Amino acid sequence: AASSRAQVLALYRAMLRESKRFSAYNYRTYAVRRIRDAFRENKNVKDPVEIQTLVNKAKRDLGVIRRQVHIGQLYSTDKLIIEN
Amino acid sequence: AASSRAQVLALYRAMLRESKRFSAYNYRTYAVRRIRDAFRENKNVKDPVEIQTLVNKAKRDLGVIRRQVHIGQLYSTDKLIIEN
Amino acid sequence: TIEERVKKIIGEQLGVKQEEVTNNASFVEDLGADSLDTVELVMALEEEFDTEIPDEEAEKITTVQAAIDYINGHQ
Amino acid sequence: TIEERVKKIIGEQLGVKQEEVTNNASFVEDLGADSLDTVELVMALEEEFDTEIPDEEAEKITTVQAAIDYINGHQ
Amino acid sequence: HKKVVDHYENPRNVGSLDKTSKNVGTGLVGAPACGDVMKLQIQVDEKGKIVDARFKTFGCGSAIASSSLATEWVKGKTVEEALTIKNTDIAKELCLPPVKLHCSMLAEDAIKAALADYKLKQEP
Amino acid sequence: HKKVVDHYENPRNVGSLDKTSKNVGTGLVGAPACGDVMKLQIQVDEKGKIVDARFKTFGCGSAIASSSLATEWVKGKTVEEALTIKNTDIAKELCLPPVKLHCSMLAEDAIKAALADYKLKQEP
Amino acid sequence: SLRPLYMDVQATTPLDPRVLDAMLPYLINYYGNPHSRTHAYGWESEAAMERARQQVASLIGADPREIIFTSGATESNNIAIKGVARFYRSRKKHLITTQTEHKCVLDSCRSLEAEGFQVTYLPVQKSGIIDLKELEAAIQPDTSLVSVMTVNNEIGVKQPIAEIGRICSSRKVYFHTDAAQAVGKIPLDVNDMKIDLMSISGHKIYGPKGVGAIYIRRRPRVRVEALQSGGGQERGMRSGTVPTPLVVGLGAACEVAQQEMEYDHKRISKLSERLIQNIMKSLPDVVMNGDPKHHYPGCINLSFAYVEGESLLMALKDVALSSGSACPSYVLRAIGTDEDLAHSSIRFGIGRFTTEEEVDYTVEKCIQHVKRLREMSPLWEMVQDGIDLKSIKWT
Amino acid sequence: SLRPLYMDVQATTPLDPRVLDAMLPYLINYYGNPHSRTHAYGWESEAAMERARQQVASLIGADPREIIFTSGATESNNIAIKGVARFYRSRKKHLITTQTEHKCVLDSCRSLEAEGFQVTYLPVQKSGIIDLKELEAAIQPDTSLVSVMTVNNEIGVKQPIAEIGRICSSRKVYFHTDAAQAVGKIPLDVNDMKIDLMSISGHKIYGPKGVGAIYIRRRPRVRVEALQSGGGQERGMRSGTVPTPLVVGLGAACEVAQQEMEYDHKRISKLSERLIQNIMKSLPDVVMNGDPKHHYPGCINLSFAYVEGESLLMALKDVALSSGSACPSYVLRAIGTDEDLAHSSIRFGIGRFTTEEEVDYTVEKCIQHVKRLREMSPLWEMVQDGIDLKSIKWT
Ligand SMILES: *P(=O)(O)OCC(C)(C)[C@@H](O)C(=O)NCCC(=O)NCCSC(=O)CCCCCCCCCCC
Ligand SMILES: *P(=O)(O)OCC(C)(C)[C@@H](O)C(=O)NCCC(=O)NCCSC(=O)CCCCCCCCCCC
Ligand SMILES: O=C(O)CN(CCN(CC(=O)O)CC(=O)O)CC(=O)O
Ligand SMILES: O=C(O)CN(CCN(CC(=O)O)CC(=O)O)CC(=O)O
Ligand SMILES: *Cc1c(COP(=O)(O)O)cnc(C)c1O
Ligand SMILES: *Cc1c(COP(=O)(O)O)cnc(C)c1O
Repeated sequence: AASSRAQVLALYRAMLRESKRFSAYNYRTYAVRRIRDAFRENKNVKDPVEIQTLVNKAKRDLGVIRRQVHIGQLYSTDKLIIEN
Repeated sequence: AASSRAQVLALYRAMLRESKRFSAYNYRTYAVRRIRDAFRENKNVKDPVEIQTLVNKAKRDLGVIRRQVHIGQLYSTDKLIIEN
Repeated sequence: TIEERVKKIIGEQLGVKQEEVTNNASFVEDLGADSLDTVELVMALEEEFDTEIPDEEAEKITTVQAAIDYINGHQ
Repeated sequence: TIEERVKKIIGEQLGVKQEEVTNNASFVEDLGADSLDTVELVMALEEEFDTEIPDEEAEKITTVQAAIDYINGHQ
Repeated sequence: HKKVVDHYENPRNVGSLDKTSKNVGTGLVGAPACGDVMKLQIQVDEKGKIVDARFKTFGCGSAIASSSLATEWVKGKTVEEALTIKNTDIAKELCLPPVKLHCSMLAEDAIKAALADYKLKQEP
Repeated sequence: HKKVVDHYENPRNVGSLDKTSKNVGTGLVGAPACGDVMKLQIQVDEKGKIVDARFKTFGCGSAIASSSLATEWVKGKTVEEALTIKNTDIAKELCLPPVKLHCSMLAEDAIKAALADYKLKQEP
Repeated sequence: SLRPLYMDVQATTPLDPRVLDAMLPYLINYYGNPHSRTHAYGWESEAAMERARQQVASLIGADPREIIFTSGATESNNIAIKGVARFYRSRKKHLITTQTEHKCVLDSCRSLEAEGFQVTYLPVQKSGIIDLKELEAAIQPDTSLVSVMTVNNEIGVKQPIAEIGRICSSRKVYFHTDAAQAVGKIPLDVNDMKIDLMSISGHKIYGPKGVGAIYIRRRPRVRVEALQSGGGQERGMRSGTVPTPLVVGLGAACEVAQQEMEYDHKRISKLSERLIQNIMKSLPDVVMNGDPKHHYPGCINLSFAYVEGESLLMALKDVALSSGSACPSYVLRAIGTDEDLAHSSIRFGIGRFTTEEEVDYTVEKCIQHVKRLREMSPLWEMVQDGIDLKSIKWT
Repeated sequence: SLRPLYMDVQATTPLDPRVLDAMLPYLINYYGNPHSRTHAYGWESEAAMERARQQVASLIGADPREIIFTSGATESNNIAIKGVARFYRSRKKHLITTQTEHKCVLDSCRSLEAEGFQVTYLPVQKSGIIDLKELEAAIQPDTSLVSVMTVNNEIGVKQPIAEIGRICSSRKVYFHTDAAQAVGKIPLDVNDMKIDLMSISGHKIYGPKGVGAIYIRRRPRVRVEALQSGGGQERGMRSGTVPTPLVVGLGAACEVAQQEMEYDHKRISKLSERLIQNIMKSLPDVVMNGDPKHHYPGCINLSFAYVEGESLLMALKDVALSSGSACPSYVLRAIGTDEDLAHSSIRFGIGRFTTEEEVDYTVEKCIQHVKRLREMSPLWEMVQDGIDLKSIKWT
């Protein structure tokens, strides 16, 4: 059986690392902040089937992040004034 | 000054090679056929400014092909019945 | 069947009967091919033999024997 | 200024005063960090020093001195 | 649905029987203008049991499947048992939507037509 | 447009002059309800030449730029020459769209207001 | 499982990759409201809007001020037909259209008939083409509008648009054409054709779904009563937020179509002749619906006697097609098709991305399965036995 | 050059990346017409349509059969207000709405006033909230519909929707709410709130532009006269081709919003309190338009006395904002704002992707440039000299 803890921590790192590659400032800051807040908010879940539901949802969102980061790089634009 | 002939032949190869990477059958067959037909149709143009206009248009479409091939790979689907 | 599948590819590409595709024949001067046909010819050989022919090699493949030689020397 | 910027990073990440960030201190047992903080800590050190810390190395960076040692041994 | 398409991709009992037989009953129902014509023929032995049946249908897949299923179902039943075959049974077996229930109704009409053409010949 | 925004990002002649001076003419035009109030003050020497000018404007950027440009333009002209400054000149210099031509009209109204307040003091 | 061939472009088209590429920046970074006048997200969004307006106008020979963006050709048809009839209702109450129009044009007309308007639904000939002289005789002193589609969505026939324009122009009647199936496929010029209003759909020309346009002539000024009230966007003629990504796609599709229409027509015509000839040379009792002398080759409507159309579509399980489709058949009834033969009609669609291999596959499978369905058909069996079907008491 | 911060989400929102990801398969490979009933391109397109319908319905507590797709909240508002008034015109001729509604609701009502309907435009209090007891007194025996928006697009005030529902329900009057600025941001339940009709806009909730929905209650059945005639799509209530990619995006946006609304509200509220408090503690004569006790925190409308709003927006050259915007100000006039102060109002928008760094930047620049504009302002100079502005003969 797969380890839920090993999965969650590996998903946590991969999700943060990928979100940091967003070109757009508003998507990048949101994703990094949302992942950090969501993993922390669900830290004390005990129901093993609730955790697997969350894990699968994270794996799906990691695919969303990976695809949207790439298309955001293909169609990029200048940074905002506050990134100077 | 850049060579128009060296540019056109290098663009011809790169455009065909990239179009062959389309996952979707209808985009792949169309692009390969359209590039082959367009370069042949414009073969006997003599006006150097008309050629540069065509060359620039090809360079722009090569960027379109490159981007659309990639997003077609991110969001691919099964082949059609006739590719079996 | 043999590596002389090169001949068949040159034939279909340039619209030339297999009898006229001789070893010493050049695509442009003997088989009526232009620089657009030859680009497609190199790519056709690339797809047929699962090989990658870079620009500095494709420029040397101007005759039928040259095409047979390059393919035979690249598995 | 010196490579002891590691200490400053651990401080901001775990919300601990720089006086309590000692060399022999461990993130979990001495600075109240969990497994989510440590993931962020490793990434923070990765961004600070322009280095790539793989999983088998990040698992060994559990104390402050271990973090200073890994960074000093990787330019 | 797979149940309906199966009756075309794997046809069964498609054909014709001898209309001139005293043991063959032919039912022809529908109209070409209505997009649905059903020909159903049954063969009865001398004990009253349908021993064979054939069909030909001009119509949509649901009509093809309705009359194809009816042609299967009459086989092995007697003339009296086949009268009890209801359009609701055909529709349930094929999972027909409400917009295709008329196909089951015409399939039932085809059975009773052929059954009546048979019983008309058995008068003397 | 860059020409209009320049008058805010690089302000000039923003301020006030002494209303009690016999050589200072003050023009206050517009209304706060209309979103556009223009205060334009000029300083004339004893030879009739405007030697200085100040302005303050409550309004959009086109109004700010219109009265700012008018305050520049009156400097160095005489009282008689400044009357010939037309709203069409202000609008052309600033490339104003038709929905902002009222700003040039009020800027012209401000010049003539201050010029009239000056000429009223020169009666004795 | 492997996916079927797409041969249904009259229902909708795939996005041209050039169109998707043009839209994507406005789906990622340039997401501003084109009506936001105070910042750069608005300025760049508005500039892309107006750039698209010019692209649409160039294709049909219009002035960009005459292009209004809509949500599709359905809404454009409503704006043209209902907007014109309502604006002139105090002086004109009669409208003219054809019996083969798209259902949105017909139901808009039935809607106006219940509002007190008189509508003449012109018949077509067996060819599917209106009789120009019947149109002239139908025009009354209180006729407000004539509406005739450029290309029919079901059988692909081309109506004589330019000749209808001359009739309407010379009588001071407004002329609207539903060009949804024609824009970018055949030449269109509003001035040469004397068009006053035109409906355009984006997803019939390899642009995105959910966008269209209406051309409204400005000289001489054509007046239209607006139907969608709101903030006055699109010169008060179509209120609501102009969807910048969608209109950018429409403009890109119009520019691509302007560049590709000649090449597409040559390729599609050759493919269309091949599909029709190879089917008819191998199958008896195949009839094409609509006159081939006045026909867009990409819309082929054939009837296969003694075979019901839906069963044929089911039998062609790996080809995406339609039968009696609105992008029974009132169009087929209108060209005088027999009712039984109307149940036997299939629409083949060939487009910019269709290949010769797809046509040949479709032709082979169609030949194969018409024969199979005929062997299952009682009407075919009766005809094979020398029985006249028009002599049987059915029902 | 570097791009300005986006603080204008009430005008439109960026696409949530999850929404774009969900749409893209329907822009590349699944391009079928959802109304094509005979092939897999249609089947899969229809399944995505109905999946989106359920997502929209789950967010507002409706049955999917009660969700109709439209091109935006503008069209939904037209369908609700014009469709209801026209259906019951033979028995009811009176409609009720507010003076602060979106311009599309107001112009639809002015359109109906010219069609012979009687419209009561209810006033609001200084808070921007209607008086529930004035609404009850306004209801006449022939009142057909009451329409009150859930959240105001200009000042963000929340109307008492559930209490309005109880009034309308208990009098057998239909209740429509324009919820464009509320869906996915505050809790919505059609049953608990007794809503009969609701307008939804996709691009106000991080979905694509050019799509929306109207909820129409089915029990008890609410009847609506259709305005867009056509093939009868969407149960005959909104004809035209349902744009599958756009409705897929709307459903995805509704599902994301249902999951994120609580988290977003906590984050946006904290950011909104920070923007208001840090501006007001550093600038005198700053007034917030609308009662903070009944207010969506993401829409902040402040007035800066003695400074004209457009100049302030120009001065904030690196922040995208608006002033007196419709997503002078009739909304500000309606809450009794002084005319001069109405020219001094700015709308700040904070959304799902706004950062604390952006708020702090916006606050600093706003403080900086209000001071500069006041030093250029003659009204500020007069007040500094102890002059009462309400005693000057202007014009
Ligand atoms: P070779 O026989 O030695 O010479 C070949 C050339 C063409 C170099 C020679 O004939 C020549 O010099 N001709 C002069 C005129 C000329 O250069 N014509 C070619 C100009 S480039 C061109 O035609 C661009 C066509 C672009 C087609 C893009 C289609 C993409 C579609 C996208 C789909 C998603
Ligand atoms: P560590 O202190 O040793 O342990 C940490 C963990 C979480 C492993 C430990 O506390 C534990 O085992 N908890 C049990 C409950 C649990 O596993 N919770 C986490 C489940 S995973 C989760 O919450 C997914 C959240 C997904 C957020 C995605 C946001 C993406 C948005 C996209 C934007 C474009
Ligand atoms: O918050 C984050 O982790 C994402 N960004 C935040 C934005 N950066 C600017 C930039 O990355 O260009 C910080 C800033 O806003 O100055 C930093 C990164 O990881 O790249
Ligand atoms: O025409 C082409 O060059 C593109 N395709 C045509 C499609 N192929 C099938 C496939 O590539 O899967 C040939 C076919 O249709 O059988 C071949 C390729 O280059 O990959
Ligand atoms: C597609 C079609 C329409 C409807 O256009 P939409 O963009 O789907 O609203 C109108 N007329 C014809 C001929 C059509 O084919
Ligand atoms: C945006 C808006 C509308 C219009 O919605 P669209 O989708 O742009 O048509 C209607 N009402 C309110 C309150 C809005 O903010």
